[PDB]
Amino acid sequence: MNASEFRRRGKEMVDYVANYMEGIEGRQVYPDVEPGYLRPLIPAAAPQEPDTFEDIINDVEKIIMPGVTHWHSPYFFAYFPTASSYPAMLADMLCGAIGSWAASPACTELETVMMDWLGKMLELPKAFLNEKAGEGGGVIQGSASEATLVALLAARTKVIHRLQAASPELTQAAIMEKLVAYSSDQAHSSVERAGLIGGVKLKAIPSDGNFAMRASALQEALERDKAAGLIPFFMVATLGTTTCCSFDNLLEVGPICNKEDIWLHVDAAYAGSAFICPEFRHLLNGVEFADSFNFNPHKWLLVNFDCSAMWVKKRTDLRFRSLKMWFVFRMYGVKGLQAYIRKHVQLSHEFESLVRQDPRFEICVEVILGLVCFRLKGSNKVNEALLQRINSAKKIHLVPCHLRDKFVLRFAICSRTVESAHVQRAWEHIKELAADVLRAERE
Amino acid sequence: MNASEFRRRGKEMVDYVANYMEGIEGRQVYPDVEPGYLRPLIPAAAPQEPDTFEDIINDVEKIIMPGVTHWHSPYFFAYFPTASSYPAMLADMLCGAIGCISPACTELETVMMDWLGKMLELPKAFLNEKAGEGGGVIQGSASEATLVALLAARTKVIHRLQAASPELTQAAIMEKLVAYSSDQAHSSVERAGLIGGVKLKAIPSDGNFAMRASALQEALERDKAAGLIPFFMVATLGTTTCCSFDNLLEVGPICNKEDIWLHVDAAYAGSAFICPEFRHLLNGVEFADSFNFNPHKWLLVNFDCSAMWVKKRTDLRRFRSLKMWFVFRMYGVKGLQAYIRKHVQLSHEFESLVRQDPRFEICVEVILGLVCFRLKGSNKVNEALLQRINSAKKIHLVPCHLRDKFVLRFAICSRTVESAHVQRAWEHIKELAADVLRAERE
Ligand SMILES: [Cl-]
Repeated sequence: MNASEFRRRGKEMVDYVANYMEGIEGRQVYPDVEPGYLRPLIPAAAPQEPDTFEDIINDVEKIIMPGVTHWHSPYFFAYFPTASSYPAMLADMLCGAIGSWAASPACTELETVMMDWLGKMLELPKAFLNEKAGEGGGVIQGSASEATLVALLAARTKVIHRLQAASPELTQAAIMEKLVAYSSDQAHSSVERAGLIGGVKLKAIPSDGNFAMRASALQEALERDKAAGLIPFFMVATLGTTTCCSFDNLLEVGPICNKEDIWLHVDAAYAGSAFICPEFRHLLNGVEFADSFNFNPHKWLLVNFDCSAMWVKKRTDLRFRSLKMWFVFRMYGVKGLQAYIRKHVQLSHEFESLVRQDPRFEICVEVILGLVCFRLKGSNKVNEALLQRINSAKKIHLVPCHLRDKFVLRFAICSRTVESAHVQRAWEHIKELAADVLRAERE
Repeated sequence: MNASEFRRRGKEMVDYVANYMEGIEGRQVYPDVEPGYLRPLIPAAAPQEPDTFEDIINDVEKIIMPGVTHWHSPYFFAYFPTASSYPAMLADMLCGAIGCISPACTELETVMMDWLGKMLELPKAFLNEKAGEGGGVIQGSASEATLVALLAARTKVIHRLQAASPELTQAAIMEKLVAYSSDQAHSSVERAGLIGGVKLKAIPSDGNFAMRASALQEALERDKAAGLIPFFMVATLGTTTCCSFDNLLEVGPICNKEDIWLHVDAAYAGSAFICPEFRHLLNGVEFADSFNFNPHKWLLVNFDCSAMWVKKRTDLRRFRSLKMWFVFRMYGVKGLQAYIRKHVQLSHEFESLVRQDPRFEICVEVILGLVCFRLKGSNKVNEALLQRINSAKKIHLVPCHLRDKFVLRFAICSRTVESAHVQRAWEHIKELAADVLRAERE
């Protein structure tokens, strides 16, 4: 088509997309239609002459919508990794219409500047800033896997220069075999991957009761490993674990890493966004010790998933995505972004409130952010049983996890549209099905 | 923001995009801005309260628009890695709203691959409509698709020699594996070889830059006689350098009787086989094991579009199939064929201006959409020309080396290149040519 054809249909699509996102409350979260349903609803060959815009859209409703998940719904109570906000859409449209540094000066320079905005919001210490401070600085990365690996490698080269200056006899090959990296037991798998690819030994540190790495567990490991003749050169401290909202004590672990020449990489994951809010910055005291810091701004700052921000204490050791950041940050503002996260933590506690009040359910981990780790008091069996009925119903979606030897339900409030109305309706549904589940147990 | 806000600014953005696209002739193809122009124009911190959409777009015009390469420009006469049409834009808006990475994903894929298969008049072997084993999938890029092929081949050959000799270890077999491609073949092949950890050898092309039966078999014998093991082989229709075509009918029977996986890469020109005039160049696919090309290049799908069929599926992220569906229904087979033919035509228009002129020469046969031309004389003269051109900033070309000869390429692959753009450009070449000829005299 030509341009002013596109003015019309584009403006129509805006409308279709608007309505979907308004009435999405009514859609069923999981597709209630079976593999193979689609072939016989559509012509076996392409049309010769163009179909109308009018007829295509209707097919979108009638043929496409039934066969789609609709993750964007308030009742999808898990993290939706490819979610996008409205500003992110607006940007996407433009980012598409445009399509190295020398290729795109703006794309590159915007990245550096947005990194600084992000920086300040989180109030990282000043060394981290790209603001021509000439020390530290940050970068966007494809994944939080990339990021962990980058710091790992940087960590490894560093230790080999320092150990080989020490004794010019030792080979790089001899050193590498002794290298050990650490992470909590609730470490993201992206740590294992990193260490695997970087060719070193990865060991878990036992988490404390609240699933935080607590130094005594770290120090022992250190002692056990320095004494078997291994070498510790790197470690991931996770803030906001993906299992639950667990936070590694940075204030105890940091000081140790400094003293033992262990590179400190802080994986804040998703939770990191929450440090734009003062109530949470205390979970981030200790960053002073870290050598790198990485988080995904997608879940709470509404930015494109494509983007994983990472900073470093020294720059020497180390798609048009900055445009969306720019839009989203500009269109919500820090306060809006703040109000956004805050609105979710409050629904998250609201839900916790509901679970405490019922004596058949327990809470497993202190509820700090959006997610609530709960379960039905009794066997893992009972609970496996219960998750099954919820998904079988196709009214809400929940994912589980295991803490220790315990099966857990994760209720996570991340969607842009969620209200306490939905949380209420979600609880009660869970409530009812738990009654039916409970009957069955006794048989 | 909220829904109804999207409504207002969603529409304004529609407009903004229209204008840009309408007034794209006015832009300069490559941004001309100094290192570090942006920062001073952006504030030091994020705003505390929301800015205005008015102020945001204004800043796109002022701050962003000078610092971007305008790839859509009809004057950007190189291959643009993103072909963006208007229906493609519309599916993006919907894929936006129904996040994807669901029975409708997998199924609309299978069906559009059958659609595209039927348009390319592929053997039924490669279609799943018949209920045959053959079927198609959509990949990220050709470089991925080529890798997915190679691996599938390495697996196959491994499971096959180990079936005949259980004492043989994967390790020992890999050491001897050999894959091949034309000496015009896209790097995406060398890269795949490094990841796949097999040896890669190049087959010498002919007068027309085509891989032929003689050279290929020469190579295999050489390498079999070394005790190496051929397993994979890449045939290229529409090469990167000059748009040449490996001889598929010659080469396909060889691979079969040599028990070699035949992957047929047509990344660029694959789209034109939906025209009956060009389908012959795809003859021999019958012999292939996997065929691949990029429609996002020339059929007006958005960039993350790749397509690859295999005869055997058991040999083998985004909602890409909704963008194809949209494009196809909005253009219809006719309209697409038309789009392809228009390019070819202005390609041939440019060819005959250059022949019309006695100071130039054509280097390779002008099959479809790319023209490889040259100022008569020394490479040196020709490097000057591209240096004017590229300096001028009026139009932009990417050259290449065909064997020894320096060659200027001229791609017509833009949604809105018209007959006029081709003449305004050729005038601008001749001007600069006469100059470079004047400096040759001194
Ligand atoms: Cl989180």
